Amino acid sequence: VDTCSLASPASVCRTKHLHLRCSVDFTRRTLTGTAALTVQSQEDNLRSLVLDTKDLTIEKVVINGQEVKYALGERQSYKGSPMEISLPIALSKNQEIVIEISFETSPKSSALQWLTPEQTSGKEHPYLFSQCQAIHCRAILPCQDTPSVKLTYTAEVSVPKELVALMSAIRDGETPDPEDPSRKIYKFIQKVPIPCYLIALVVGALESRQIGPRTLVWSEKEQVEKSAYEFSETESMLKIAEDLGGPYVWGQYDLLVLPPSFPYGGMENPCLTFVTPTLLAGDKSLSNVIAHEISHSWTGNLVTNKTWDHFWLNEGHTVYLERHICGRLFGEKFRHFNALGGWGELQNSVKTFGETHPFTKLVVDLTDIDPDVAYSSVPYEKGFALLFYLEQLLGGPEIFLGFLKAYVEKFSYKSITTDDWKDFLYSYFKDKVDVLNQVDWNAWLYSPGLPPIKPNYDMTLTNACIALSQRWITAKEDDLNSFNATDLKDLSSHQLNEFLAQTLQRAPLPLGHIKRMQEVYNFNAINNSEIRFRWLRLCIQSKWEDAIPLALKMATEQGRMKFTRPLFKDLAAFDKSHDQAVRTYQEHKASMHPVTAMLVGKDLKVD
Ligand SMILES: CC(C)C[C@H](NC(=O)[C@@H](O)[C@H](N)Cc1ccccc1)C(=O)O
Ligand SMILES: Fc1ccc2[nH]ccc2c1
Ligand SMILES: [Yb+3]
Ligand SMILES: [Yb+3]
Ligand SMILES: [Yb+3]
Ligand SMILES: [Zn+2]
Repeated sequence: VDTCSLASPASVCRTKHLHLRCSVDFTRRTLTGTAALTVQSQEDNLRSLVLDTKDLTIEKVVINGQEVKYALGERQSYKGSPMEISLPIALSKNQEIVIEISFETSPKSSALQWLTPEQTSGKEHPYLFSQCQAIHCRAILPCQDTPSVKLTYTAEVSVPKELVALMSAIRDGETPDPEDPSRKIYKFIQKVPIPCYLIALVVGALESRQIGPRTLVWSEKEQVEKSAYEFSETESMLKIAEDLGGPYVWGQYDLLVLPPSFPYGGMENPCLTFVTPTLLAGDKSLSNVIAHEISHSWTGNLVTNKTWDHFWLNEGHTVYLERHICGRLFGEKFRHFNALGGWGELQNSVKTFGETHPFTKLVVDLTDIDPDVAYSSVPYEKGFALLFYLEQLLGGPEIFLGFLKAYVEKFSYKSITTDDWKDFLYSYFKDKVDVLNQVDWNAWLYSPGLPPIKPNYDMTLTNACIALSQRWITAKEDDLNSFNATDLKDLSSHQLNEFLAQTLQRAPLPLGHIKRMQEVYNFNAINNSEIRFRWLRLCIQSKWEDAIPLALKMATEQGRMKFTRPLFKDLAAFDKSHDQAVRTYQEHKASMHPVTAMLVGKDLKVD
């Protein structure tokens, strides 16, 4: 039972297919069109069904070529409004009908961001992109908005002719729009069943460049070159993921680089991963994001969480595979470094929420909770730490990967729960159940706070970071002299980043120390977004006025939530920048991604 959806559940009826015909209108910021749902009943004598919608204008509903009765219930907050459709003929178990719904979206659709030409790189054309995870697909089209249901889809999308549409599907040709030659129709087929949260659309002045046998990179013209370089390891990453998870079943693996307001680092949309332009460090150092989204092609897009309570199944297994790809690519010691980093993110989230907070549970009860509000690292890193702890318990990586590969074959095309997962883990390791019964399942799966056990981590690459961070924290004024640019001589970008994360955990440091840090390390010059983000944070919590404009600038010139939210929060907690933070939010709010807008608003205690 999915408590984030208002639709009839999978035990009642199941959508098999969506055919979407729609037109994008930049002048009105609406999508207008029809969604044809092929719906299979799961019960005897079914006479009505319920769909999720949110800020949708329904014009009519047609079955067998006749307008039919339907109604929108009362809005229930972030869930939207349930649509009740009256079937003209009762259906028997397993019967299929096609239900064609005529709809239009609101400009305020929580799924969409409409960009003005000034908000893009080229400056001549507007741009639109979607983000359906978790429950925003209902703000684009009426659907059973729950991952407990999987459907194939095809779409035809009319856009101004000088623009391009792409979707989470195989692109299947373009032509002039016969209803209006100022426009093109682009067509798309997704032949592999998916949860609706993987539906995705972009429309904009895009070009593509080929970067491997089954990958094109797409973005505005002025990002293409740098993007092809930055993501050049992509094919080699697919080769390792195939080896780990089994065949890649989706045809194409493309990348779309979005404008800087894209709320996430990456979003694993089938055939077309979306990434933030803040990944473009110049040196491929941030590619673990591509490896993570690649991994979802098995864990997440094949095997899917039945409800969002079980999100950890999605993210935990994926981070587990991301870290393996990275370990194959760069060595096992690098996997251990990144894993220990992750536990560090875990300590931070739990500290922030508080150790008894319900959102620190691996499995969460989402009734009444907006998933955008509950989102944190907890399901990623607590989930990852569970799998890493099981790996050490059951005899190392190669053994645990045999389970991962078998778990994917097993649940491919399905949606599963935490108990579905646990059960198969007991079945697969039947010769080791005695070891499995020493795991504190109730603590790991259902208790708040840090996990009860911390796995074993190689420290090789981590030591230099902890050591340099300890020198700075224990330094007094008379020790500042002895820091030099040569302290950084042997640290990769990743270790510089880990150095700052260590140091930020003990923030604030004295203002003197920070000034000296900039003097000898020149962190202000570093354009790597992870590093600059933590270095700006450390600056603002240590109350260094000069960092105020640098922080405001980063928080607004890009909008990846990971960076934008804690930058605004920090700035607001600093008395000197409090007013400017609140003012800047209010000045930028209207042209922000609507989900980012809402969360930053909450965080700042505004409106
Ligand atoms: C390496 C990963 C941790 C990168 C991470 N991206 C992800 O986790 C994606 O796979 C997630 N699917 C992003 C997401 C989750 C929930 C709701 C909306 C969007 C991100 O930072 O965006
Ligand atoms: F959107 C989501 C989904 C699953 C989750 N599990 C813990 C937080 C959380 C947020
Ligand atoms: Yb075709
Ligand atoms: Yb069992
Ligand atoms: Yb001293
Ligand atoms: Zn993910």
